[PDB]
Amino acid sequence: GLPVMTTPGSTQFLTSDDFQSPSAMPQFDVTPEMQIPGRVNNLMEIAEVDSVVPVNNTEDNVSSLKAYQIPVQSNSDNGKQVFGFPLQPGANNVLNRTLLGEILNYYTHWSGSIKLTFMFCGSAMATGKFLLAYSPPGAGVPKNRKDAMLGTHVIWDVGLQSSCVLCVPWISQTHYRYVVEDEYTAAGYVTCWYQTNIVVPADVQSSCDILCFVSACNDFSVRMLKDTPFIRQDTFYQ
Amino acid sequence: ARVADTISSRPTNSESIPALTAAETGHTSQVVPSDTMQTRHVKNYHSRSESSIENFLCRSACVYYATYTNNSKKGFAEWVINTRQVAQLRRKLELFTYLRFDLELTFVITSAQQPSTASSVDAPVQTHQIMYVPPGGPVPTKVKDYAWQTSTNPSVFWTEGNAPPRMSIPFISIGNAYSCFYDGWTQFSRNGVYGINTLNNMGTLYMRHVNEAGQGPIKSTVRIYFKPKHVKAWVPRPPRLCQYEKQKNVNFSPIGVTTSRTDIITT
Amino acid sequence: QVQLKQSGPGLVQPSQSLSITCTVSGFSLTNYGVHWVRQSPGKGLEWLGVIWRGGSTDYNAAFMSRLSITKDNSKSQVFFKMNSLQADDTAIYYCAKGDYYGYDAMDSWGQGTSVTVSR
Amino acid sequence: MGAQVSTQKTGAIHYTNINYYKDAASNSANRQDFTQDPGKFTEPVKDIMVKTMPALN
Amino acid sequence: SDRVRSITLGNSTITTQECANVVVGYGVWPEYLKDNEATAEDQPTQPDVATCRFYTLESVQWMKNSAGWWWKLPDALSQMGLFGQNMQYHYLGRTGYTIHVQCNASKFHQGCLLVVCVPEAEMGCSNLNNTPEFSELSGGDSARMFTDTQVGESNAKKVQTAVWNAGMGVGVGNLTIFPHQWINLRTNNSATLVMPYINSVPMDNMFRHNNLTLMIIPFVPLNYSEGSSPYVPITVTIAPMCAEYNGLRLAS
Amino acid sequence: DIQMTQSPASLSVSVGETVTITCRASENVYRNLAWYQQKQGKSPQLLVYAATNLADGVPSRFSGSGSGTQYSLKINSLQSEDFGSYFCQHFWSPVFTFGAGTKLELK
Repeated sequence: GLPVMTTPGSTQFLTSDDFQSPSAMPQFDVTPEMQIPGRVNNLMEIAEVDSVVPVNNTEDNVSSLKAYQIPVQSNSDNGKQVFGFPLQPGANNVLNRTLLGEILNYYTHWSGSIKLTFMFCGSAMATGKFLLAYSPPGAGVPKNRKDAMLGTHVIWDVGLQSSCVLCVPWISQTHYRYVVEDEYTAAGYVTCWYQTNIVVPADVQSSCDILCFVSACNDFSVRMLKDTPFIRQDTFYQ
Repeated sequence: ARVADTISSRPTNSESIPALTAAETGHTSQVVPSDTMQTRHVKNYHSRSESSIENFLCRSACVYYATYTNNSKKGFAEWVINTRQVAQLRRKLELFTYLRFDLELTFVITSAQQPSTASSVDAPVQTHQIMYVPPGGPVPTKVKDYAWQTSTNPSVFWTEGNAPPRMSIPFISIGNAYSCFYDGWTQFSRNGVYGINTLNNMGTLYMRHVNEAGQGPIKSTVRIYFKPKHVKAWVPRPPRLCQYEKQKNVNFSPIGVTTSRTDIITT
Repeated sequence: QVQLKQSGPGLVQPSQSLSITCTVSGFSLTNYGVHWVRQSPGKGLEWLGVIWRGGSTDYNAAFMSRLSITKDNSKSQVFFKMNSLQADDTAIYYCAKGDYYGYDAMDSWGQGTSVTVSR
Repeated sequence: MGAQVSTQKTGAIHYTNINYYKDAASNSANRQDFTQDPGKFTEPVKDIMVKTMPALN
Repeated sequence: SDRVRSITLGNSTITTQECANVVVGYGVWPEYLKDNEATAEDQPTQPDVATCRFYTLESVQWMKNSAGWWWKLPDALSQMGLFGQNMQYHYLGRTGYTIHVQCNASKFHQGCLLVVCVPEAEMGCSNLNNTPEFSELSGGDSARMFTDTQVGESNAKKVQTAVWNAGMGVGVGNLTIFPHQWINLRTNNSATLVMPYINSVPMDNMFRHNNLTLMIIPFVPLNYSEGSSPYVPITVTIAPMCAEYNGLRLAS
Repeated sequence: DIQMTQSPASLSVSVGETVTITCRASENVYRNLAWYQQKQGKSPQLLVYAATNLADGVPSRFSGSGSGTQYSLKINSLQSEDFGSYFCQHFWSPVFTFGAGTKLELK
């Protein structure tokens, strides 16, 4: 008859508790373990694998394979814009359904750097130079090459190595940022501009395409696990 | 599990090119932001603890709920055990091809009064029984049956008003891991059923009232909650995009990859 | 590469059975399905039935109780049978394979046998 | 036979834990095994490539 | 140089003069079964010169408006020599593969393939109530082709072959988490993958379980000016590695 | 089921001009359409499949376009060997139905 006293919080069912509980099948002999290749220990190494991002959404290319291709042609003027989208990896519908954006929608806060690998999927005799700019917020989206050259940028020369990695840095006031669309914790814009033209020889197609990848660096972190808004259900499946 | 921190950088002019790579090799670039610009030395104290496999999956989620009426014949529930009748737990388990975990069941049993016709209805507290039948055992067919003795079948008894019942089940399987996907048939002639139902033999779960029908019918409802413990996962997988349609298979309707915007330069 | 061809009876009495055997060449019946299309001078073109590459068949609604299509994988031949043969069946019958790069279009057609249902 | 798994999750303190049941599938969750190996999904390449060198010689 | 390889298996040799690196599995190499993980009690058969060699499948044509192809390959090699004979007389069997997709074009062509090898690919049917039959899921050493349209549902039993959903209901951009390589016609010329045995059981029957799927999807389509060669083929050579079998019986 | 109403029923044009033949479905077929060409007294030949794609031996004068319910076929430069009939035939759902027919006299 040891005297005890039951505190508040008794006989409740909290869905995130770690308590012990009696087994239903005692002395059960489990099946022994086996070395299966490809064991995942953390969800922050699925997000470090690159995936093609659908930059080219134009209301009829989403149900096609043209969503991933960025059109690049041989221009006749200087400084034309290739693409542009804001950097919100949980709210913006460009980076929403990639391999990185599908993990961030299970969480609420995120922090770290983001790699953005491009690949020139064109001919072998074509050349060209591009400018890959990332502008922090506070002003608007840059509208010229002169306005976008003032931010963090890199100049990519197409050649034997056909890939370039623009790694945006972690520039923020807070240690974390919200996944959902917020105005207080905006992150900026990513644009791309023609540095020089795309010059092709004769009997070569002058309309080349560019794929783009996205992944995370080795200092990426997430926090405050929640449920996802991408799935929905009405009745039970049967 | 602390993350790596950035080191200080200097202006360079060399022949080393960290930015240029070749993505055709199937190898992601391992660069850091201290390679393409000048960075200060900041040390990160952030941890990747909540992104682990254990903290991602070990949360309780409902899988099914069934009703049964006290003062009615055909009143007792049954449910073949599977984790692909809900949408939110099915999407979490299908990020990996193979899993191996220990379960932790919890039942939330409620009740509701039905429109009887007798005057001054008064009932005591109710008692419920939840019997688990392994695949092959004898099954009950009515409320007053011989099969509810539970000579070897594990079962639980619970009265209303107390804490919810809770068991713990080890890793029951024939293979060495649970298989969320199975590209194959059952018969050796490659006919008949095809898919994940070749491996679904977890058993059945029978629920019933214990008290007799006194004066008024009572319709109860039990919700079942799954919670994996000691989880190991293999072979990751891209997440499901289209909506689920059936339970037994992965049939779907085609849908676009994202929602669209008005231009390629718009924000 | 030479392709499929057929051989039919040509002239059929009313309220009888009709059978044209379409034999193939250059491919197998384990990868393609053979359709049956009726070119009529009054009703135009119409689709009668098909046998898929798995062996299951699928007929038209109006020709449901009369059509029956079978095949043999080894001898590389398909068989079709229509019954009760009314007056409007005076037409020319084609056999044609499907699955044009997985798109279920007809690429090559038979030479066609012109049948007449009259006395 | 009280196990000391002491280190609580603190920002930048001990706690005790005793097991009562006879089955190993009835303990608490693990929750504190932080192990990382991303080199099998990001670099599954036979010949190792250095970051500073060009990828295709 | 880092652009030339030479792979020798059995009595066959595959050489290449321009290529990327070789991607190997999830980091492991195919090896035999140990005694800690074995569950059968009869001694296995390891012929290992007669079945571990390069088998060349049939060739497909890369048109401009093409969508994709897929094989299964415990099944595509079911009629290829002594590998297809040991699958019939035995009940069990395990193996690992090495895949070599090769496709060449000149300096004036352009295009880009995705050569991925996925494990346990369940496909969805066009009719929402049924599951697809055998002859619509896999052909013996013959490619089944994706489409860029939506397959109708009133067919008997057909796989939904919309290429942007990759047949399994996932986004086709997120297929790069599996071991994969790209054949970019500007630089690359052939892709090579070495896959171990990935299954939840140490051995499995080889006639009712296809534990792999090799998909080839053109992301940037083929294009050329007028005058260049319009016929560009794709050829796939697969070779088993460290194969063994148990349970000898009749032919089936 | 679903009907395919093709228009116009006949044409009279000369060599070298641009024509356009359309056909409309009853409901959506999701670009599951095939175009054929039949000359006098032989089997019809496949011309354009999946409402955009060209066949193996078909030259690049023919071009097909459309989405949803309204589809079309266009020849930019009509030549001397390209008269005959033209039909559209959907393969979205059994029962497959053909078009009514167009005729090119080439006057």
